Amino acid sequence: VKSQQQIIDSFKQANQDQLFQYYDSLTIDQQQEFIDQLSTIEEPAKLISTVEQAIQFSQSRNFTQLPNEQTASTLDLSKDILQNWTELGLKAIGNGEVAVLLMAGGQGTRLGSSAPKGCFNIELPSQKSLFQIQAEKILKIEQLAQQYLKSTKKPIINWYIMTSGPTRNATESFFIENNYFGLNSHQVIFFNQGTLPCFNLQGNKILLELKNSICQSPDGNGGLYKALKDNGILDDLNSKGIKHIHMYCVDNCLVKVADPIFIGFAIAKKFDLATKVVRKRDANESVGLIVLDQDNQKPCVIEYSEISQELANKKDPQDSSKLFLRAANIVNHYYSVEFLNKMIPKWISSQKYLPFHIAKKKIPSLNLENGEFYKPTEPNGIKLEQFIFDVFPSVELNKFGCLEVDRLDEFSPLKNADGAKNDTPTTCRNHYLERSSKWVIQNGGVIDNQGLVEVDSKTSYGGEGLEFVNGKHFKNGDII
Ligand SMILES: [Mg+2]
Repeated sequence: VKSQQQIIDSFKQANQDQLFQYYDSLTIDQQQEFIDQLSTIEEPAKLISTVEQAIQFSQSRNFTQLPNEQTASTLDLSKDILQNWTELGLKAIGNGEVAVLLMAGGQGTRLGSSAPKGCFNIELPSQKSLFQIQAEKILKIEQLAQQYLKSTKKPIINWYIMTSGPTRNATESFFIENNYFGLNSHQVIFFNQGTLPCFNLQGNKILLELKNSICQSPDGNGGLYKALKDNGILDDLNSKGIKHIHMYCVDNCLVKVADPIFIGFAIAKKFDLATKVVRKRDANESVGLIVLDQDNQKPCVIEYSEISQELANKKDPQDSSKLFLRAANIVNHYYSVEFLNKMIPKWISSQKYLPFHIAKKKIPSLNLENGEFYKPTEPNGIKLEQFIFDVFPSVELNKFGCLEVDRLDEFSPLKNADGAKNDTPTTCRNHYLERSSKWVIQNGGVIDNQGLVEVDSKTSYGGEGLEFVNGKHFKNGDII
């Protein structure tokens, strides 16, 4: 711990004299709170140099399809192979070797909600929040594993939920008020994501939010790795004997939590890291793509921008009807705990694996002239973010896997408030109900009046066990 003077001197030496412009006019308590905040910034001099340089760089690659040996598709695999992977996955779950890391983010502000995003109700007939839907998915897969192994008690899948600092209390309160949706209170473990200072447009100065406080912001989903180390989560995976991790984002209302087929794929192929993708059908779709970087022969994720319209439109040589680069990233990963133990210390210590991504933003803060707070109408600074997928190139190519899945069954994200064309509570609700209805019709059920039904996870995790609906008629809104 450093004293008031040592803290002040370290920021002044790092050319941040503007942070103390009003320091002497503050009360002693205001000063002490400010020093405490500044003390939380790890190696500030190093941070500032990295940012300014990163901003300069932000103002000719060779990409191709991943090698066939590293890919697979649930749309192509035989039912027997899918069942074998499911069994490998249920076996791991049944032996307590599987845990889930959830990136829950912050408030559902963009959706028009002040509550944590996981609390959002897309208005299914059941009115269940995203958190409850995912909690029931976990309970059901624990049940399917128990049945497969014929165990006396159901196995436990620990669910580690990373919240932003501001939503930690409301998130934990929501779970407690609902008695953990039926899960054991000990298997839901909360931990907060870290933050980084916000900077001016050039990236050479940290911004003051108030006369005695700097602007800070969540450090991107790539901040997960450092949060796992610092909050003792990696320690806990080891103490609990966990071997396999399924990681995803709370906003996917269709997510197959702890999917045994995905875990089994990784076990069968002995992968250190794997990812799920869905087919990109329109060369115009705005989504990240998983590709092979031919220059370093490593797997990686590229944004729509980094590809030429030509390559984006290029068709596959072995099937002109499909796009050449069609592996759309749905932020759904597998990691082996052995790989995490080995790589986390490396990843969090260098820009090589987790480079800062820069975002120009309108940041409410002190006006650089008068020193009074204000809400800008044009970008006046930048926010930093690390991306979860930037660690992909560090994996050995033959230890990386990419599983293509069916979008209609596995991915429908909640991103925009109702009114937009895509990714709204309405599209999520309709995709969820259409998936449920499809499952029912596939099993011989019939839905009257052009309606839709909802399938409860306690009845079916992903379409199995619905043989009993054969010949039965359902009404719009029925829950099965
Ligand atoms: Mg393949």
